[PDB]
Amino acid sequence: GFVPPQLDPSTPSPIFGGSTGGLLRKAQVEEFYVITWTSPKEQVFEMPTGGAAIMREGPNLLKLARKEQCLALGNRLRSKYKIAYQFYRVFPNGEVQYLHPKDGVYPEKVNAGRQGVGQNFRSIGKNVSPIEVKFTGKNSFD
Amino acid sequence: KPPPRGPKRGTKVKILRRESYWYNGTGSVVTVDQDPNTRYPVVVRFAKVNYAGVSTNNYALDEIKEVA
Amino acid sequence: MSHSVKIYDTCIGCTQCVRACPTDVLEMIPWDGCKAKQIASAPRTEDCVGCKRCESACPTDFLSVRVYLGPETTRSMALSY
Amino acid sequence: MRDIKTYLSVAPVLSTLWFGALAGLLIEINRLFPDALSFPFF
Amino acid sequence: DIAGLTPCKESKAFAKREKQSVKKLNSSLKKYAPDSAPALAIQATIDKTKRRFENYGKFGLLCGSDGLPHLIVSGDQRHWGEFITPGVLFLYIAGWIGWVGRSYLIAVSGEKKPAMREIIIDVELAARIIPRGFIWPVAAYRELINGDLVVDDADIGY
Amino acid sequence: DFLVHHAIALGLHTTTLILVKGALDARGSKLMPDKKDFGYSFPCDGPGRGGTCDISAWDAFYLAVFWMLNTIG
Ligand SMILES: CCCCCCCCCCCCCCCCCC(=O)OC[C@H](CO[C@@H]1O[C@H](CO[C@H]2O[C@H](CO)[C@H](O)[C@H](O)[C@H]2O)[C@H](O)[C@H](O)[C@H]1O)OC(=O)CCCCCCCCCCCCCCCCC
Ligand code: CLA
Ligand SMILES: CC1=C(/C=C/C(C)=C/C=C/C(C)=C/C=C/C=C(C)/C=C/C=C(C)/C=C/C2=C(C)CCCC2(C)C)C(C)(C)CCC1
Ligand SMILES: CC1=C(/C=C/C(C)=C/C=C/C(C)=C/C=C/C=C(C)/C=C/C=C(C)/C=C/C2=C(C)CCCC2(C)C)C(C)(C)CCC1
Ligand SMILES: CC1=C(/C=C/C(C)=C/C=C/C(C)=C/C=C/C=C(C)/C=C/C=C(C)/C=C/C2=C(C)CCCC2(C)C)C(C)(C)CCC1
Ligand SMILES: CC1=C(/C=C/C(C)=C/C=C/C(C)=C\C=C\C=C(C)\C=C\C=C(C)\C=C\C2=C(C)CCCC2(C)C)C(C)(C)CCC1
Ligand code: SF4
Ligand code: SF4
Ligand code: SF4
Repeated sequence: GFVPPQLDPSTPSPIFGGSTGGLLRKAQVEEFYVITWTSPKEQVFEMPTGGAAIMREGPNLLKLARKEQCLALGNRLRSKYKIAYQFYRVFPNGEVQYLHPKDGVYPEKVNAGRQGVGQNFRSIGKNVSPIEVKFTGKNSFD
Repeated sequence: KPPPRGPKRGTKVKILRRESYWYNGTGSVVTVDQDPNTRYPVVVRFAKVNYAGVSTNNYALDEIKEVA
Repeated sequence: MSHSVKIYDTCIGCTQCVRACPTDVLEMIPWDGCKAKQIASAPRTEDCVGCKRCESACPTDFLSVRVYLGPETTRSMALSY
Repeated sequence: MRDIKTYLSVAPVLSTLWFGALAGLLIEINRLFPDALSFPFF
Repeated sequence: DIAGLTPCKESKAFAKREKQSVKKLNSSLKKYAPDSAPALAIQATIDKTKRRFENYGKFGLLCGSDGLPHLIVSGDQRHWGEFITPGVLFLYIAGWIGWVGRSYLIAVSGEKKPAMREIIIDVELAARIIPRGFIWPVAAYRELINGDLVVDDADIGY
Repeated sequence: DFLVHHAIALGLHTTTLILVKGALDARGSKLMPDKKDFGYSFPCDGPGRGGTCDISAWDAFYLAVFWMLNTIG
C-alpha cells in the first residue's frame, strides 16, 4: 500500500480565545484527537463545541476530545470551502496514529486494497433463531 | 438469442419473499438486468409505499410468481 | 467490537451510509454483485458510536446493513470526560 | 369557478356542513319529542 | 314486576320525585312578573317535565325502588320499546353507513392515485352511490352467497 | 353493579390485548420482521423508517402494567 501516513507535526493553532469546550481529564488520561489541514485564506468558521474562530495561512492544528467532533468539522470544511484534511489520535505514552483516510482517497468511493471485514453473503431474512445457537458464544448474525 | 431471464415487461408479480414489506404482494416488473453475475436482477414497482418511503427494490426469480 | 455492524448481499451499492457515517466506520469495496460492483464494509467498528442513521438511509427491501448492539466502552458511548 | 367546487369538495368543509345538518336534525327531533326515552310506537 | 320492580304508573317514589321537582321549579317561578318571558319559559318547562312524567307512566316502564326508571333488556318483547326495536333500528342505520362507505371505496379504488379521491371525495359519485342504503342487508347477502365479500390469501398491496 | 362489571370486563380485555400483542408479535411484524434476533429487551430500532420507540415485547409488558394497576384499582 503506497499510502503512507504524514506523521502529524507541531504547527500553529487557529486564533481563538480558549473556552469551556476544550479538553478535560479524559484527554489528559486516556486519549484525545488532533485535526490538521492547510487553509487557503484567513476566514471564520464555527468550532464544533461553541462559538467561532479564524484560521491562519498554511497548515493548521486543532485539538479536540472525541473523533466525532473532528470528523464533523472536517465534513464542514469539505462541504463549505473544498479543502482536504486529516486527523490523528494521540496516546499519553507519546504515540500518534493516523485514522481517517487510511489511503488518502475518501472512504466515500472505491479504492481496491481494503479488505472485507464483516460481510455476510445472505439476505437479512436468512438469519436463524436464538434457540438454534443458545448456550454457545455464537450469535445469529455471525 | 441467449434467452433473457425474468418476465418480459408489465407482468404483475406476486412476491414470494418473506422478509420484505410486500410478502404476498402484487407488484410490477420494470426491468431485469441480463447480466448473469447479478444476485438480484429483477426490480419491481408497487402502488403501496413502505415505511422507509421507498417504492422499489430488487429480487431474484425464485422469489417471484408470474401471476396474471 | 463494542457494537457490531453487519452487511447483507441485498446491498445495491448505492453508498448512502458512508456519506452519512458520522465517525468514519464504513466504506465501499469492489464486488461483483451489483451494477456498481461495490459492496459495503465495516473494518472500523471500534469507533462505531451506535446511531442508526447509517441504516436509516439504506433504501432496500427491508434493510441491507444492520447495527447490532452489544457491550459498552469509553468511545462507543460518545464520552468526552 | 370549478376550482372553488373542487375546493368545496375537500373533506373539512364537507364534513362541517354534513355534521351541522345532522346535529340540526337531531336537535329538531329532540324538540319535537322531548326526552324520548322509550320506543312507544310498537 | 321483574324482581319486584313495580311500574311507576303505580309506585310512589316516582310521584315524590315529580312532586319535589315541580315544587322547586314553582318556588323558583315566583321571583319575576307572572308574564315575563323567562317566567313563561319556566312554566313551559314545568308542564314539559310534567307531561314527561305522564308519558313515562304510559308505557309499562318498570320502575325502581328509589323512584327511577329501569330498563328490562332480558329479551322478553313485553319490554321491547327500550332495546330490541331501537337496537335493530340502529343496526339498520349502521349497516347502511358501513355498506355505503365500503361500496364507495371499492368503486373509487379504480383510478390513478385513489388517495386524491379519498381526501377530496367524488361528490358526484358520492351522491349517486350514497342512497343505496336500502340494499345493504340484501346486497351484501348475495355477496356472501357468491363469496365476493371476503378474500382468502391476498393481504398486502391490494 | 352492571356498569362496574362492564368497566371491569373492558379492563380485562384491553390488558389481555396488550399482553397478547406483546407475545405473538414478539418474533416480528412488518415493521421489524427480524426482531427475533434482537433478544427480549432492547431500546429501539432507530428513529428512521417511521420511528420505532417502544417496540420491544418488554415494552409491551411495560405498557400493560399500567392497565393492570388500573383494572385492579
Ligand atoms: C353496556 C354495554 C351493552 C350495550 C349498550 C347498551 C346500553 C343501553 C342502551 C339503551 C338504548 C335505549 C335507547 C332508546 C331510545 C329510543 C328513541 C326513540 O324511540 O324515539 C322515539 C321518540 C318518541 O318521543 C316520545 O313519543 C311519545 C309517543 O306518544 C305516543 O304514545 C301516546 C300515549 O298516550 C299516544 O297513545 C300515541 O300513541 C303517541 O302520542 C310521546 O309523544 C312523548 O312525549 C315523546 O317524548 O321520538 C320520536 O318519535 C322520533 C321520531 C320517530 C323516529 C323513528 C321513526 C322513523 C324511522 C327513522 C327515520 C329517520 C330518523 C332517525 C331518528 C333516530 C332517532 C329517533
Ligand atoms: C365505511 C367504512 C368502514 C367500514 C365498513 C369499517 C368496518 C370495520 N371496522 Mg373500521 N374504521 C373506519 C371505517 C370503516 N370501518 C374509519 C374511517 C376508521 C378510522 C376512524 C376506522 C377505524 C377502525 C378501528 C380502530 C377498528 C375498526 C374495526 C372495524 C371492523 C369491526 C367494526 C368496528 O369495530 O368498527 C367500530 C366503528 C368505528 C371504528 C367507526 C368508524 C366508522 C367511520 C366513522 C365511518 C366512515 C365513513 C366515511 C369515512 C364517510 C364517507 C361517507 C361516504 C359518502 C363516502 C369492521 C370490519 C375494528 C376491527 O379491527 O375489527 C376487527 C377496529 O378495531 N375500524
Ligand atoms: C372556516 C373553515 C373551517 C372551519 C369550520 C368551522 C369551525 C365550522 C363550524 C361549524 C359550526 C360550529 C356550526 C354550528 C352550528 C350550530 C347550529 C346549526 C345550531 C342550531 C341551533 C338551532 C337550530 C336551535 C334552534 C332552536 C331555537 C333557536 C329555539 C327554539 C327551539 C330550537 C331548539 C329549534 C374548516 C376547518 C372546515 C376548514 C378551514 C375553513
Ligand atoms: C366567532 C369566532 C370565534 C369563536 C368561535 C366559537 C367560540 C365557536 C364555538 C362553537 C361551538 C361551541 C360549537 C359547539 C357545537 C356543539 C354541538 C353542535 C353539539 C351537538 C350535540 C349533539 C348533536 C348531540 C347529539 C346526541 C348525541 C350524539 C347522543 C345521542 C343523543 C343526542 C341527540 C343528544 C373566535 C373569536 C374564537 C375566532 C373567530 C371566529
Ligand atoms: C339518534 C339516536 C340513535 C342513533 C344513533 C346513531 C345512528 C349514532 C351514530 C353514531 C356514530 C356514527 C358514531 C361513530 C363513532 C366513531 C367513533 C367514536 C370513532 C372513534 C375512533 C377512535 C376512538 C380512534 C381509535 C384509534 C385509532 C383509529 C388510532 C389507533 C388507536 C385507537 C384505537 C385509539 C338511536 C336510534 C340508536 C337511539 C336514539 C338516539
Ligand atoms: C340480541 C341480544 C342478545 C343476544 C346477542 C347475541 C346472541 C349475539 C351474538 C352475536 C354473534 C355470535 C355474532 C357473531 C358474528 C360473527 C361474524 C363472522 C360477524 C360478521 C360480520 C360481518 C361479516 C359484517 C360485514 C359487513 C357488513 C355486512 C356491513 C359492514 C361492512 C362489513 C363488510 C364489515 C342478548 C339477549 C344476549 C342481549 C340483548 C341483545
Ligand atoms: S453506527 Fe451506524 S451510523 Fe453510527 S457510525 Fe457505526 S454505522 Fe455509521
Ligand atoms: S446499505 Fe444501502 S447504503 Fe449501505 S451500502 Fe447497501 S445500499 Fe449502499
Ligand atoms: S425515542 Fe423513539 S426515537 Fe428517540 S431513541 Fe428512543 S426510540 Fe429511537
